[PDB]
Amino acid sequence: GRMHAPGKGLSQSALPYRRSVPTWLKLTSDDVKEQIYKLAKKGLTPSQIGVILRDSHGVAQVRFVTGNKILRILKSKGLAPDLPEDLYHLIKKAVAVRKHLERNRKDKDAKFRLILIESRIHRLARYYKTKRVLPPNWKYESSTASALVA
Amino acid sequence: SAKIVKPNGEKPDEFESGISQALLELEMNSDLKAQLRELNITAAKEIEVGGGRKAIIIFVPVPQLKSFQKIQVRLVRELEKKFSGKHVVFIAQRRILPKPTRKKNKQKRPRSRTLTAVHDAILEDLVFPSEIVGKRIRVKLDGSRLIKVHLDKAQQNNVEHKVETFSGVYKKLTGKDVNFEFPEFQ
Amino acid sequence: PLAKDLLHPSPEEEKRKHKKKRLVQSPNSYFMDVKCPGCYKITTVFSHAQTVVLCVGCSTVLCQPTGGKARLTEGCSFRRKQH
Amino acid sequence: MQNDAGEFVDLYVPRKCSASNRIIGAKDHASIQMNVAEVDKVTGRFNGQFKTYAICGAIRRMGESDDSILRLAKADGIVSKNF
Amino acid sequence: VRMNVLADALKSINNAEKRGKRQVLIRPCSKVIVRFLTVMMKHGYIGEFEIIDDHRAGKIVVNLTGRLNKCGVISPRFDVQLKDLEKWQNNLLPSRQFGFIVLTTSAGIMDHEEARRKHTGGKILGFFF
Repeated sequence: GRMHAPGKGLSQSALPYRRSVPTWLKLTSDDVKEQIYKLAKKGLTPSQIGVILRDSHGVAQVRFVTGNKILRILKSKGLAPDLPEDLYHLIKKAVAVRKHLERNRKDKDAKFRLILIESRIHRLARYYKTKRVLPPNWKYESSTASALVA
Repeated sequence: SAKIVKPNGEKPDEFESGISQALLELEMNSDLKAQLRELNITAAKEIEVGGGRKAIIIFVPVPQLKSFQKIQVRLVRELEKKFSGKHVVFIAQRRILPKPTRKKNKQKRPRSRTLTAVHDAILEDLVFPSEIVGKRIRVKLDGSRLIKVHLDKAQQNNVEHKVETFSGVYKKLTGKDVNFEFPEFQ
Repeated sequence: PLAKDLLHPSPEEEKRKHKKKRLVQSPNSYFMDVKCPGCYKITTVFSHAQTVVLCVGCSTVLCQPTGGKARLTEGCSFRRKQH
Repeated sequence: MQNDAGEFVDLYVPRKCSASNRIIGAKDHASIQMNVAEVDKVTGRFNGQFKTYAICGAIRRMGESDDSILRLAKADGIVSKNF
Repeated sequence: VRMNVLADALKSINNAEKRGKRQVLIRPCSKVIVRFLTVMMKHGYIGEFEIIDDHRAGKIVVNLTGRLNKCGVISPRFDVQLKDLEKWQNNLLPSRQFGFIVLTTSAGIMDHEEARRKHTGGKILGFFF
C-alpha cells in the first residue's frame, strides 16, 4: 500500500513483452538523443522528456531505442540536474506547505501533512546519501530550502 | 581460395571456403555492395538436422550481427538459392564467461556474458524474421524441461518450415530442446 | 469449476481481465497515425496521451487530454498502427 | 499394507473419488457410485456393459459433481467430446 | 511486504489442493520454488508444471494429482546438522513410512533421505507429505 496513506491502489504502467523497436519508428538512436538534449535544455525533467517523446514522437521507451535511460543520457552529456528530481519535487511541495502554513496558522491538517512530506524527504535523502548521489554532508534545512527550489 | 572475409581466433579455416566464395560471387550483384564489403563472418558449421536435411549456421561479430540483421532476408534468399536443399541461419559469436567460483585481479563478469543471457540472445537471433512473443518452458515429470517458443504470427508464411531446423540447431549449439508455435492474435 | 485450464484461456477472457493479472501483462494502449484535414503529413499520437499535441506544420490541436484517453479534435482520420 | 514378507495386512482397500482422488470413507453417506450404460456403435441399444464413477461427499456438496461427471464422461468416450 | 516467495507458493498449493482444484497458478516464481517443486514432482505428489516467462519474475502453473496433504514451509531457515535430522523428522513428519523434509545443502536442494545418503547437512526449507 501507500507509504503515508491508507490506499491499496493498483494502477501503474504495464510494459509489453516485446522489447524490439517497432518497424514504423523511423527514428534512430542519436537523433532521439538530440531530442532529449533539446528538451532538457528547454528545462524539462526526465519524466517530462519521456512523456513528450511518448506522446508526440512515437518513442514508447527510449531504453529500447537508445539502449539506456534518460537520466544516464543527460549525465553522459553533462547536463543532468544537480538534485534528483523526486527529492526536488518533495522539497518544492514542502516549501509550498510551509509558506501556506505560516500565513494560515490554524491549519492543523497542513501541519500533519508537512510532517509527512518532511519524513519522506528524510528517507529519500538517506537513500541518496548511501548511493553517493548526494554529498555526505547534505542536509534538508527548512530555513534555506526555498532558495534551492522553484 | 580467396578467404578475405573470415577473421578467426587466429588460424582455423576448415574447408569452409564455400561460404566466403559464395559471398564473393555475391559481389557484383544488385544493390548489395553498399552494405556488404565492410562486414564479414567468423565461422560456419554444416550440422545435421532432423532426417537427411542439412542446415548451415553462420557466426557473426555482434555489431556486424546487427548490420547483417538489417539485410538478412535478401542475402539468405539467394544464398539458399546457391546452396540448394539447405537452410541458413545467422547467429552471433557470444563469448560465454564462466561463473566465478571460490577459486589475478579479475573484472566483474558482465550480465550479457552469462550463459542464460547468451542462450536467450541465441534463441532470439536464430529465428530473425519472426519475433519471439512468449516462452512456455515446461518440466515434463523427469527433471527434463522442454521449452515452447511463441512466434509473432506475422511471419508464419515466411518461416513455418524451418521450425525443425531451428529445433535441431538450438539442440546442437545450446543443448536444450525447443518447440515453436504460432498462437492466435493477442 | 474445479478443472478450469489456467494456461490456455480464451482471448475474450484474456481481454476482459486487468492489464496486470493476465498470464503475461500487456498494455491496453496503442499508437496511431492521426491525419487532420487541410494538411498532408501524419502524426503518431499516443492513445492515452497527456500532452496537447500539435501538428508542427499547421499549429492546430490534434488531441485533448482527458482522464483516460486522448480525445481527438473535430473530424480527423486516425489509423491504429501495428495493432 | 504389504509388510516386508509380502502379504496384505488390511481389512479392505477403500474407494477413491474419481474426481478429487480422495478416500471415500466407511461413514460417507453422501458419496455415490453410478454406472453409466454403454451402447453399441450400430444401433444404440444397451449391450450389458457400463462405466463406473465414484464421487465423494465433499465434491457432491460443493455442487461440482455435475461438471466432474461430465468431464469423466468426456474422458471415457461417452457422449460427445464436442458438446 | 512479501518476505518469502516459497511460503506463499506452498500456501497457494496447499489451499487449492484442499479446495479440490486441478491446477494452481503460483504468482511469483523463483528457482528455489522450482527445485522444491522438482523434488515434490519426482516423489510423485504433484503432476507436471509449466513456467510462464514474462520478463519479470515468472509464473508457474502446477498440475495437481490429489495425493497432497500438506506442503508447509519452515519460516527461518534453521541450519540442521545430521545429528539433529531425527528430531526434525519426528516433529514434522506424520510417520516413519512416508513424508519428506526438503533441505538445501551444498550438494543441492534435496529431501532428507537423500541428504542422509550423501552424508550432508544444511538449512531446512520445508516439508511435504
